[PDB]
Amino acid sequence: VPISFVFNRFPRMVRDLAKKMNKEVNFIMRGEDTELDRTFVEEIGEPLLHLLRNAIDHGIEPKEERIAKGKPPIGTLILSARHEGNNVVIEVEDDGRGIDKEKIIRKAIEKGLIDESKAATLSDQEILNFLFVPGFSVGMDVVKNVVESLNGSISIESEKDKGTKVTIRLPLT
Amino acid sequence: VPISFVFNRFPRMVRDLAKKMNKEVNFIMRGEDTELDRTFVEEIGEPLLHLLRNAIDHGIEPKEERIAKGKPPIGTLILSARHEGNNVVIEVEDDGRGIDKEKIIRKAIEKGLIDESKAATLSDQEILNFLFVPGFSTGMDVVKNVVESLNGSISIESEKDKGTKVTIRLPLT
Ligand SMILES: Cn1cnc2c(N)ncnc21
Ligand SMILES: Cn1cnc2c(N)ncnc21
Repeated sequence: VPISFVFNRFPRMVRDLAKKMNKEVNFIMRGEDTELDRTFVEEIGEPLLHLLRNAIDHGIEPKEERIAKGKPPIGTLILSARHEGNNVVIEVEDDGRGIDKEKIIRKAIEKGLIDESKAATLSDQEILNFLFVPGFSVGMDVVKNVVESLNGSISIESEKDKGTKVTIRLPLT
Repeated sequence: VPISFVFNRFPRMVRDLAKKMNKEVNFIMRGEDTELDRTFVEEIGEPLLHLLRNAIDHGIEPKEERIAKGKPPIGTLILSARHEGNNVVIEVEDDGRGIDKEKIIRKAIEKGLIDESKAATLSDQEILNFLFVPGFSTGMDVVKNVVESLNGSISIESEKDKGTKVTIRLPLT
């Protein structure tokens, strides 16, 4: 199945959400012809939608806040799919405000998931992965559960004020 | 004190192990003057020695084998320390045969820790993190327990035929 059967529904939904939330978003899709098992195509839509919503809502900042930060007033949201060996890699990237990793550590300490003493040397991926913990902050836990149900993997990378990339790796078949 | 109180013991240890294991090793130390708290100094030696042993035994290939692979004939082992912010970062890097990630997956499947379907989409760090599972070689768990007792973090990067870099990050408090 080409993944375009899902991707093609997104531009309108993104531009709807952006206008509702008062943001200017250049939405770019790449690799929409990428083919994989239709089971994957069918199930990956709802998780992807959540990731695109996350990016527009929590990631891209309103135009007035972009310009106050000296960023381009228009935000960029990229959804891509590509073959990597016999896997498919789907990426959702924004140039928004990024994930505050210090906030994640503070909340992890607050909720008793970790000791303050350990936090000073925690890895970035270890920190970002708290986002998949169900209480923490469909949610991101459910996105991870769907991916893992498909024998896939998910990762997050982010940098404050620069933006966020979520990568999903699925088997072809 | 300067980490040299630890590092100064290692050229002897490395040359003893290289001689015993019939291996030629170009051993380089950098950052020996990097200072940190006495607690760290007296606890960090044992983990480092384990990582140097690992590099000389399982990493660096015999000279004849390096020549046959078209590598620089003598293997290089670099132990370094530096300040990063309020942290100290210690690296142990070899240009040896690297960790076979396919072998890690085969072992993890054998041990029932993952099925074939989910292994196809593991990232490199997910694969290498099997090494820190207690009893996985039946090793790195022991290094990680000491580092985490010091509130530190450890990470591994490795590629086949290229070599291995183990990094340890310590709070310095
Ligand atoms: C919590 N959160 C989840 N996704 C994001 C994002 N894309 N940008 C900023 N914050 C986010
Ligand atoms: C399992 N294993 C642990 N450390 C190493 C190393 N440095 N090179 C090759 N194999 C290794």
